[PDB]
Amino acid sequence: KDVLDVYIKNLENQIGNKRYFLKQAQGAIDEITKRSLDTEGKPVNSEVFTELLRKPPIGFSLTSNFLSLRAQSSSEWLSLMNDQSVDQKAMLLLQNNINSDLKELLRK
Amino acid sequence: SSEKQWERIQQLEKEHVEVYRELLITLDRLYLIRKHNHAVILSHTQQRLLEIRHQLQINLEKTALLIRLLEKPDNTNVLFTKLQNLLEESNSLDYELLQSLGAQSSLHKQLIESRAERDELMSKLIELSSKFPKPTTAGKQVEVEKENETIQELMIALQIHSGYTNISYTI
Amino acid sequence: FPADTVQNTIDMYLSEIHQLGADSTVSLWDVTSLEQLAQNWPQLHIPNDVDYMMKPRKVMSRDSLKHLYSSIILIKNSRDESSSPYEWCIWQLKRCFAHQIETPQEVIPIIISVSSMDNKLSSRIIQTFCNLKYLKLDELTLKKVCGGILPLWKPELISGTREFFVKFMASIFMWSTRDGHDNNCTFSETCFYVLQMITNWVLDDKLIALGLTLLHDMQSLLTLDKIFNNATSNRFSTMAFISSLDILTQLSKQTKSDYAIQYLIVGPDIMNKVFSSDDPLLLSAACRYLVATKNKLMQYPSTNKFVRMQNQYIMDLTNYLYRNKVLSSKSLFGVSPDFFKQILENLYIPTADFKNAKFFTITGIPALSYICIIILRRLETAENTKIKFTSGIINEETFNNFFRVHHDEIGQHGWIKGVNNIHDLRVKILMHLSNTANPYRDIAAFLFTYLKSLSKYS
Amino acid sequence: PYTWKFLGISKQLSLENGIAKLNQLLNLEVDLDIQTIRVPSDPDGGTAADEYIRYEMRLDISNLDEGTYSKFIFLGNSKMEVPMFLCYCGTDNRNEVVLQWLKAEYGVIMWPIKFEQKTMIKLADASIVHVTKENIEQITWFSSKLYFEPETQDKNLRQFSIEIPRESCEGLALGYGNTMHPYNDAIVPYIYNETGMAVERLPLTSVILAGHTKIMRESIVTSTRSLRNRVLAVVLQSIQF
Amino acid sequence: NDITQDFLNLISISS
Repeated sequence: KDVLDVYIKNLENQIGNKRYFLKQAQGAIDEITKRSLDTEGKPVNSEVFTELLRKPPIGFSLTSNFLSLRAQSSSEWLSLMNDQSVDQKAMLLLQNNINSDLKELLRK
Repeated sequence: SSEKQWERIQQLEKEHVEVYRELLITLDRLYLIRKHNHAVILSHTQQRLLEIRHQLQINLEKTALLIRLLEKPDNTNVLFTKLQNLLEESNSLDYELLQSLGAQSSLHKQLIESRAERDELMSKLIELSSKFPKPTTAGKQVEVEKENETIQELMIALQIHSGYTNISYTI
Repeated sequence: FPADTVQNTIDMYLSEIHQLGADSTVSLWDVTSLEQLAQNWPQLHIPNDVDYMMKPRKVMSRDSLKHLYSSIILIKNSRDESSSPYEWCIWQLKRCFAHQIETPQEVIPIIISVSSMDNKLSSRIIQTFCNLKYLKLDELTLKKVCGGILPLWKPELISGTREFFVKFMASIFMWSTRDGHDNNCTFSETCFYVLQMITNWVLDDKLIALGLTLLHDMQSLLTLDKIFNNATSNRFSTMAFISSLDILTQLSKQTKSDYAIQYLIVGPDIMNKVFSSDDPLLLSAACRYLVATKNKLMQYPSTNKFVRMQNQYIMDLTNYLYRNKVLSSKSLFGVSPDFFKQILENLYIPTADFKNAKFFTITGIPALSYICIIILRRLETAENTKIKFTSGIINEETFNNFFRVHHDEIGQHGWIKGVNNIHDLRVKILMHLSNTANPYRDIAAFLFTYLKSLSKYS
Repeated sequence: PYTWKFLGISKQLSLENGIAKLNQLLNLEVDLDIQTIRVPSDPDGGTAADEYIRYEMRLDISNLDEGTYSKFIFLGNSKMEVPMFLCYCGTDNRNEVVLQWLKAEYGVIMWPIKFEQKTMIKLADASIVHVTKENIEQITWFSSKLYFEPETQDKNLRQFSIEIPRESCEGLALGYGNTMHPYNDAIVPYIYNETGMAVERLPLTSVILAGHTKIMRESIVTSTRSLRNRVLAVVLQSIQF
Repeated sequence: NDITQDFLNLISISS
């Protein structure tokens, strides 16, 4: 339990770190948008966007949920998918029976 | 047992990545609005390039800790041992999806050719029915039919109750 | 009285015993055979009792004739708005959405089967029921219903059809995001259904630009991050898109019909997006699309933008996967390499001696990295190596570390003999991918065509 | 003793056009009354779309019992998406014969009707209310008896009832103040407050107004020979979607 | 044609 206990404690501390980061971040958003006293918006410059395009347990969380969400959602897709195939095929064979029956009616 | 805490993390990791992504989404345009005090109008394609970069950041970070755990597959972290199965399933499941995705197109093509056949049949039937003669006092005939019913049923009863040696369709 | 059907034949005979308490013209109900219907054709008239026909052994079973009553009515009466099957199917369907019907799952199978035909009826259901309002009333019936009909539907009017669909499709997308529930994947299933329909719209010589534009208009939605996040990657978005991407591969192979160069290349905003993700099937689809795009590539001059962007994909894709010289590139998927060195700061790696080269290979590309572990395990097993790759994830330093201790006897035998350097191991990892066995074979096969050495090894 | 069963009609048939072929089909001549009524005359209920058209048809060879007395009621309105429904009483099978004629004649398709718990409460509210000759509403109180029948594990709770005599109903209605639909307005909130029980959510089976009527899942049972108009209006408004 | 992309971009703006 200790390895999971210590890891839950570290990840809860990191979650709290991220909560404070988000709170102070949105506070900064609010204050710098208050500096944006106008409702208008500054065209985000390509050069400024370029230099943002030049400067930048966490991964285990990222691996774990990208993979687990890859797990059931896939099985749900094929299962819902294959469920559609089996009954639409049943329609198709009933469809072909009526067509085959009606085909001889046409000859009749 | 340890499974309780394992599942606590299985949900807290969803929380962690959700929040890390919104933290990136705040950080990038906080830096942009730091460059210009009111840079809030980043464009759709600009936003999409930012999204692409963040997706590449997912790539790099999950690669980073996959390297951390698998570069020395030492199995000391019990979580790594679970990540092994969690990785195995993700690539084991793929083939069935690929094959069914391929096969349904052929099945729907069968449906389409059946529908085209059927449309041809309906066109022919409509033409022939339009070319046909139209569809067309029976008081005596129905009375004759009532006489038929009475005769046939009355003997169907009496012959049975007379022990008749060859019961037959009286018509 | 067939043997295999005795249980069914006995059951229906049992059911007939259990269920009891457990003029000149002829009526359609009175007839007993197709031949009799044929003979009394000008004497037959249809009773005006709609409900009886539409819903439910040597002696005749009129259920067999009831299979044809609907078609007969649509032929005797010229199938039109006054045709009685049109009203009943609409009526019960309205009751189904109202939940007033006792058992919608009992009625709907008749509705979807019948409404799959009679295109004008199929349109009427679509116009009346393919809207946001009926999505509010019942999503399950609508998705079950519309998915049943719309793959076989044909629009008699090209104009306004895509706009009607795009407006509707955007609403259901917002409906899923308004819920915020990934289990509200109705957008994804609807995407698969309409793209199955779009196959017919592109099989038609006309209304084919209609299918292409709708295909690309939808494909923008699937690739939005909130529906397909590389962290919160719900699969439904991926299979829906690779299906839509698949349609273009058939469309490219059926290029006997010409097309406008716009809406043939999926475009950079889509491809840098899928490259930024790492689902190997999605990567398999991407190259599988580009080999199909390759089949159309030589038909255009090299100095066309649409040819120039797709030359950038393969160059970056080859560099990202095999060439490994990414830092010298102007950008990786539109992102400058100066990140990559900086991103690996505050990014702890066991062997930091090689921080960079790990990410520039399929053996370290995250989903493909674990694949490469599986690839090498089979390669070692097929080779019957007594020496084994000590590390899990494969890379240059994991490769070289355990040979230097085995080097004096690696020269003779003990490990894969088709390899003497890391590039060869990456190659031999692809050599298994160069055959029909793998579902991911296309990533190696597609990129053999450009890397000359890899082509020779293939 | 007077039970009832209700069916829906998918088209606004003009029954008077076809009376003769029914008469020869039934081997008798049936009456047909016509009434244009304005049932929801209260202001919050409305002053428009009240123009329901009511038909009284009877199969009375005699009137010695419900089966012989069995009388049909059609009530419809053109603004109504499904325009008309049907009512009948008794065990007489001639009802089936006339229903068959309707469906075969007008090409109309018909189905039976059900009630919700809230529908039942509204119908019970409609049952007590009476209007004087001066066009003024009035209320007659009866000892209400709610009767439920839930499904629970191991039959832990099979059934339970809430009986409310006349005095308690009147007192609750007066405490709520001057109102027109006391069962929904006052009684049920009082029950919920005293017990935390949501009568609307609970599996109601019957609402019995002693000596006046019994309201049930599939039928209405009535002390009087006939149903007052608000009952039929509530039914029609319940038919819809 | 482009109005579809504009509406799609509006949805993108809403994301």
